[PDB]
Amino acid sequence: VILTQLNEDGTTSNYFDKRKLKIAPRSTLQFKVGPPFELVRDYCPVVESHTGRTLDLRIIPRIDRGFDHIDEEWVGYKRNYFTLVSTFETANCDLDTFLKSSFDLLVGRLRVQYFAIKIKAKNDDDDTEINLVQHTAKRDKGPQFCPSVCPLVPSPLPKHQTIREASNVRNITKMKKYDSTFYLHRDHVNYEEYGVDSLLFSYPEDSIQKVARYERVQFASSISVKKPSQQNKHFSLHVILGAVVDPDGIPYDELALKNGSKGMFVYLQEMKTPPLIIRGRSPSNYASSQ
DNA sequence: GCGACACTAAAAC
DNA sequence: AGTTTTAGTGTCGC
Repeated sequence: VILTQLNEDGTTSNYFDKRKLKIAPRSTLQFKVGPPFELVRDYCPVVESHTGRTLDLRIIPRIDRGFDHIDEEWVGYKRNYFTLVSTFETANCDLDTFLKSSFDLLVGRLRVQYFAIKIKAKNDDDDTEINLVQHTAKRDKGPQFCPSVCPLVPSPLPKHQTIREASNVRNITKMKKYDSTFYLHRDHVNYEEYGVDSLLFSYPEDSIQKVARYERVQFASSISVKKPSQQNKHFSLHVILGAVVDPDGIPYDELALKNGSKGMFVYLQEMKTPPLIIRGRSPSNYASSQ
């Protein structure tokens, strides 16, 4: 009824079928590691502005809620939240050095203002994009919003347990405990150590995330989860690492920039999940029907 | 089969 | 030790 896998940090992922077993909403059994991500491709090379050295990049993503491994399928529920977290790493550059340096895209060099992640959902069979929505903890008593582009600096990905523990923190003392894991406060560095041109000082805000945390995410309520044949549709979640550049022949999305102008989120790397099944609102998807 | 509202159980404090 | 918060899902009404 419950199938258990040991996670990397010694927590468990407990996979169960909600058609057969109902578990409380806030049970720790709702937290579990989702499908592993795979490389789609690498896109634009990035080089350090004097040495010319190519920056090695790797997305480090994980799903921490919302998906169960059931009968060799990865299964989510339309009505329920998923969590997708990601960092990136630069294998050949330590953070402290990285932040003082400057980087160009090799396309013909465009200067990188900052690095960022975005997520997308797709129909895995035809590449059609599927809208995602997020809520705040207040859910219907707060706003709905689409996942945003998240400026980030390189960081190790927190353990599954850490994401769990930080999921609903409001208490100031506990927030302080996790602050260094999730944020870099640029306003607290010694500005004299940095050149005007440094990467750190072209990030758009002083509070810079170390981890992209997309919590309380759902597929848009309009999604059709079955094909006309009544076979399940296959979806996939995508994580894209980009460099944001000033717009003034390679894959990119336009971005609403800080100064107001029409920025450019130039793709660097993309990963995706294997195929995902999503169960809809049908009563037959819930143990209550049995 | 959707948005809204309701109920409820364990986490958070 | 009690009260509030959060989120899976049951239900209503178009």
